[PDB]
Amino acid sequence: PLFEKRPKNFGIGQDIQPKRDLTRFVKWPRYIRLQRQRAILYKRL
RNA sequence: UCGCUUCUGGCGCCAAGCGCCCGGCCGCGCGCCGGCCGGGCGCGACCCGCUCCGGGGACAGUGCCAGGUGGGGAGUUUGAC
Ligand SMILES: [Mg+2]
Ligand SMILES: [Mg+2]
Repeated sequence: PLFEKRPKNFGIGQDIQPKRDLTRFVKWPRYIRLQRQRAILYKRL
């Protein structure tokens, strides 16, 4: 009777975006960057 | 094309709405059910993946030598009768 949906729109310019996983874009520290690049060189070279 | 917002000196969030399931405390007892109370993949809010996004790039640039220029600067000299 009173219970209603009232949804959101995660467009552009419209309502604020939610919290999703941002693991790929973190500013990782030094000891982590270094080893990952170290492994990649064993595939490039 | 794209996560869809252009007539106006407005508002916009914190866990949203719900949507499917698991659980506890009281009446049912067939308990993973009815009153108070919670978790959950996260459904909504698609998956997978090896460099944060772009721009350059085996040249710039750094080290050591070789040659030219170089009163900006340094040292000095600028006869005797
Ligand atoms: Mg001089
Ligand atoms: Mg002198």
